[PDB]
Amino acid sequence: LAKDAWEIPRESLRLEVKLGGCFGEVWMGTWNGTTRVAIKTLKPFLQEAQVMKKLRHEKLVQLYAVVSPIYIVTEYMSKGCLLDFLKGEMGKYLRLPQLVDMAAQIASGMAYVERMNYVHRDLRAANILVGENLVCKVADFGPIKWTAPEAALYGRFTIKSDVWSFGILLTELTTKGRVPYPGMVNREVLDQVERGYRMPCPPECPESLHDLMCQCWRKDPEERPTFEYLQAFLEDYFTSTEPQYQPGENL
Ligand SMILES: */C=C\C(=O)Nc1ccc2ncnc(Nc3ccccc3)c2c1
Repeated sequence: LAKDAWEIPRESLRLEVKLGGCFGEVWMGTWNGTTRVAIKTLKPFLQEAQVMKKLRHEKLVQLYAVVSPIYIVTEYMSKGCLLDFLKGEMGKYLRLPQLVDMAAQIASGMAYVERMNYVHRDLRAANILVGENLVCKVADFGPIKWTAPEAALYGRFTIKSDVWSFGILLTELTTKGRVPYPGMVNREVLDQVERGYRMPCPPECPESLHDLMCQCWRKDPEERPTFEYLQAFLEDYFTSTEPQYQPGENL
């Protein structure tokens, strides 16, 4: 087999609560008595896994250990997935300031991914974890509504198709987690997007933010901005772009 230094014995990990699981499971845990961990199990050819292993940033959930059945052990994110957090109870309270911040953190995790010349491929709220203090981190590196046309169609996945998903995740954030392209089914979305349709400005969301969404959704992957542009524009949002923002009923 020839394991690397990420490998531990199955006996080192103590599984406790179940937390969520179609293709496997997700548990809270304790690692050799001292350390709280999450544990992602798989249903019974890796690396692939060389991606979780080589990436290390503050806004990406940190791998701790892997096993061989196959287990993936990681830092524990206490608030679960962003999709659930947003449509749960602490969703009627989120306003644009908190939401753009959560958006700024994911852009930064993804800016790292970009400097490293990697691609995520399934960026969306279901794959962002939330911890204490509204910290967000990108997870689950390894459906078409989040996917850029050129990649749903021609397998052409790139950092720039990730940008596109980012823009879809922006509609998730600003709708408190609604499925995008509401009332449309996968085929209508593919057919309508190919023809130039784009989700309109979400209720109460500023135009300049919807405009960021539209940049993210350009037909030519190249004219989509970087995650580094995204990260910077989002962090500075309330001084440089909406200095006169005021809270409304929902945002
Ligand atoms: C959006 C669904 C989902 O994934 N929910 C979820 C709830 C609570 C969790 N706690 C801890 N970890 C995870 N997920 C996870 C995914 C990959 C690696 C580590 C943890 C979740 C997920």
